[PDB]
Amino acid sequence: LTGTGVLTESNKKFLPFQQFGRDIADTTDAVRDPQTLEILDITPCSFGGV
Amino acid sequence: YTMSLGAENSVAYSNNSIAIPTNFTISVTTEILPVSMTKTSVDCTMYICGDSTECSNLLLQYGSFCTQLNRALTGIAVEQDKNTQEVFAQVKQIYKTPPIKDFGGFNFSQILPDPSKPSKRSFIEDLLFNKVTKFNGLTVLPPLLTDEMIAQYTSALLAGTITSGWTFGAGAALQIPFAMQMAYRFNGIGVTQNVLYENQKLIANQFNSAIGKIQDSLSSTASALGKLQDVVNQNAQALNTLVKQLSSNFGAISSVLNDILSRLDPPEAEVQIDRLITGRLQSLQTYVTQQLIRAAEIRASANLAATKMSECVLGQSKRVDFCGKGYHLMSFPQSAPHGVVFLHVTYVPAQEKNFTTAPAICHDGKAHFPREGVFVSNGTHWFVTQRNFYEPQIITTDNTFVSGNCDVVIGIVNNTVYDP
Amino acid sequence: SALGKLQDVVNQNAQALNTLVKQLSSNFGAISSVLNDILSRLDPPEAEVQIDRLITGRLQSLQTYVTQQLIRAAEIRASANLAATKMSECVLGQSKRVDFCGKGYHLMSFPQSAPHGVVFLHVTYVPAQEKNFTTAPAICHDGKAHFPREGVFVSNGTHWFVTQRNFYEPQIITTDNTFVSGNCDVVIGIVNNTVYDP
Amino acid sequence: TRAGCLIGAEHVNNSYECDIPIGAGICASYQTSQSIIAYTMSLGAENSVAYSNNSIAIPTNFTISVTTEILPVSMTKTSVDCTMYICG
Ligand SMILES: *[C@@H]1O[C@H](CO)[C@@H](O)[C@H](O)[C@H]1NC(C)=O
Ligand SMILES: *[C@@H]1O[C@H](CO)[C@@H](O)[C@H](O)[C@H]1NC(C)=O
Ligand SMILES: *[C@@H]1O[C@H](CO)[C@@H](O)[C@H](O)[C@H]1NC(C)=O
Ligand SMILES: *[C@@H]1O[C@H](CO)[C@@H](O)[C@H](O)[C@H]1NC(C)=O
Ligand SMILES: *[C@@H]1O[C@H](CO)[C@@H](O)[C@H](O)[C@H]1NC(C)=O
Ligand SMILES: *[C@@H]1O[C@H](CO)[C@@H](O)[C@H](O)[C@H]1NC(C)=O
Ligand SMILES: *[C@@H]1O[C@H](CO)[C@@H](O)[C@H](O)[C@H]1NC(C)=O
Ligand SMILES: *[C@@H]1O[C@H](CO)[C@@H](O)[C@H](O)[C@H]1NC(C)=O
Ligand SMILES: *[C@@H]1O[C@H](CO)[C@@H](O)[C@H](O)[C@H]1NC(C)=O
Ligand SMILES: *[C@@H]1O[C@H](CO)[C@@H](O)[C@H](O)[C@H]1NC(C)=O
Ligand SMILES: *[C@@H]1O[C@H](CO)[C@@H](O)[C@H](O)[C@H]1NC(C)=O
Repeated sequence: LTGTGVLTESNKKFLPFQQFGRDIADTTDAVRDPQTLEILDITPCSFGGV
Repeated sequence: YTMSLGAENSVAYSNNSIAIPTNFTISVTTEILPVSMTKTSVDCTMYICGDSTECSNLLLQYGSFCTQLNRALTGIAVEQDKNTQEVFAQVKQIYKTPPIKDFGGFNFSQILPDPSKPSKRSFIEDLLFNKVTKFNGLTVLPPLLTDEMIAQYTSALLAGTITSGWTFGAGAALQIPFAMQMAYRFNGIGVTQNVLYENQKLIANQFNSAIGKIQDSLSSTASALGKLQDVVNQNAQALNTLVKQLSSNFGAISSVLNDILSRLDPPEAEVQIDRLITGRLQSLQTYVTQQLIRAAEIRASANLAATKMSECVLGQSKRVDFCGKGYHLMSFPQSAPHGVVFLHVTYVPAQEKNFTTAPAICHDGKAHFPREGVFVSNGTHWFVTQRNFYEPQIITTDNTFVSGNCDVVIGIVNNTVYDP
Repeated sequence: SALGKLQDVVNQNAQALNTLVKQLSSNFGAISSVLNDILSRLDPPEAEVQIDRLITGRLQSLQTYVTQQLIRAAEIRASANLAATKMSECVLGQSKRVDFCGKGYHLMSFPQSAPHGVVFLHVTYVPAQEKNFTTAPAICHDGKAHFPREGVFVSNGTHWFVTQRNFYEPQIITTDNTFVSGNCDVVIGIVNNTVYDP
Repeated sequence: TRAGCLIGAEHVNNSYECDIPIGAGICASYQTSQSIIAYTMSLGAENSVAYSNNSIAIPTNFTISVTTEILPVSMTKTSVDCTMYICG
């Protein structure tokens, strides 16, 4: 999974078998670090209109 | 079952029978009209590719399509701003209600803004606003006017309509007692002012009861505000479909462009990216087309609301079934989420009795036609009511005019005409 | 800047035409945007693959142009129907609809032609120079209530008169502009005054 | 602002008409050493009708005013042949 966005520690209740996480928009907003058993929240990078 | 069109009434028609009502009920209806949509903008470069460069270079080969979509959405946003600017801003000076509220007995404390909330809305407006309660490229732009400003506009219109009548939308607002205003508005449907100046208490009680029933209906029943919730549901469903269209493949090997740029080479990734580009562009064009078609109907509804704000609140209309079921008296505007709610006060006759009538009466060989009235009888004596309220008066030469002899009129009846 | 609504339509049509023309400078994924080049540099079996993409692109652009033109013609037809209703209700007759043919009391409208539009000269009646007056619903002369026929009871402080509702014309309260209906203890706000009998 | 971050204007504590719409109740204007000012748009003057139970105002004069209302009627009739646009 390659992309861009801010990474922050999430308070989600991931199960011992769940690795990724998708919202109602089928977008990855949570992943599990392949080395440390920690779930990180993938929030999109800041953007907007000018 | 087979649906029924209604009851089976049979008007007792006759050449010498008329029905004149003897009482009246003050009804207050509610008409909801959508005025504005949600201002949404879509960055096509962020929705079609997303933080990418090769896909952006591939999309630049399609011409001026993203510019067209952005121009269409900006025009929609400006149109939505115009739709709410041309409805609630039909007044130049923001009017205020006087501290002493003595309007003859009409209670407007439940339709006027309250100092409880931070001088924002009223009880009915609070119920209306509590009853209709950052993406992959989509953003919602806030409207120009806020809820507080629309509420202040509605409060100014209400204060003007209460304290001046219809003299604040045709020049300078001049003060007038609410009783005389109601009398002058009764004199515009056919009833005389002596009826109001004698049943003012009953009229005020009926108006207060109707406003209370409207409040109760808004509180208990939440399905009334349907025209405002339908627009929000349609916009939300359009946005949800436009978002879910990013999960389709359109013939490619994956919906995510990163998974394609990290698996294939530029020679072979263009063929897989073009399918997604075409699919997402077609989806966005369909969304923009549907949004324009919906904004057309929303503009039509906003023009209808401006019309029902101009000649319905800033003046009494004689258009039947345009400002309430019945003889229109006065309308009150109330702010609503993405819409406006009118409170049409209508004169509804009731308790009618059957009388016998004649076109004219002959006294001394000449015919006598009523100036403004209808000849009726209680069985043995002839009188005249006005048009809708049974007020029997003695037939004098002051409320009738002579025209020809009584040998050409069909329905003539011999009777005495009083000379004062 | 007054004739802005008429200029906006022309500007939108010109922008639509210019975009439709500029959509011919795109290749839509082909090797060129000119059919002559594709046909003079490639063989028929291999040039159809490049021609089909241009055909699809130009067809989509033309369909978008036609859809936008229909959507704009809908609004133009709505505005034309509104202008026809205004021409029929304010030029061929006096209207009573508030804020439909100008601000104030409508008197008469004058049609004036304009490029792709119409301009109405709405002559209105705007009252001015207001003045405060005390008022009563009716009066009691001999125990009876004298309600006005067409007007309002006003007083300058000492004497009571009867005037119009849109223009101050004080007249002596006589039994020719007032009608008697009922007693004089049922109406709230009544003021005792004399009624002149000619 | 409720619509974003305006970088280049000064927020004044006054209220004027709306010249350039920005967002939620925010408008911009080029007013006075000149600069762009941001402010909260004003809906109008705060008038107060002297309402009572025994007072009425009757106009003594009048003014005939002629206004203008501009409405579009038609557009430029165009025809596009497909065999000359998609082909030719
Ligand atoms: C990977 O090795 C590091 C360093 O020894 C250790 O801290 C970590 O727990 C290991 N993680 C996994 C998934 O084995
Ligand atoms: C008219 O109806 C009201 C109830 O709406 C009633 O209280 C009143 O007595 C009635 N008056 C007449 C004239 O019957
Ligand atoms: C108006 O009604 C409210 C309740 O809705 C009541 O509290 C208030 O006292 C009433 N005012 C008058 C004029 O009686
Ligand atoms: C008709 O009205 C007159 C005057 O009020 C009355 O004297 C007479 O008895 C009435 N007749 C009937 C049939 O009601
Ligand atoms: C009214 O109708 C009845 C029944 O048809 C008839 O006998 C009578 O002559 C009619 N009177 C008039 C006004 O022509
Ligand atoms: C009315 O009176 C005339 C004579 O005065 C008479 O010829 C005529 O028949 C009468 N009509 C009715 C309605 O009885
Ligand atoms: C009417 O009285 C109010 C309050 O005193 C005042 O503001 C207004 O100017 C008066 N109008 C005129 C013109 O007499
Ligand atoms: C009121 O009008 C009458 C008649 O025009 C006049 O004689 C009187 O002086 C006026 N009084 C005031 C207070 O202006
Ligand atoms: C008019 O209002 C004043 C002040 O509230 C009051 O004293 C007076 O009695 C009222 N007059 C009538 C009859 O409405
Ligand atoms: C009107 O006259 C009657 C009888 O003289 C009197 O009882 C009443 O108080 C008077 N009302 C006014 C407005 O002066
Ligand atoms: C009304 O205004 C005109 C000028 O606008 C003036 O000549 C005339 O005297 C005014 N009417 C009165 C009654 O003062």
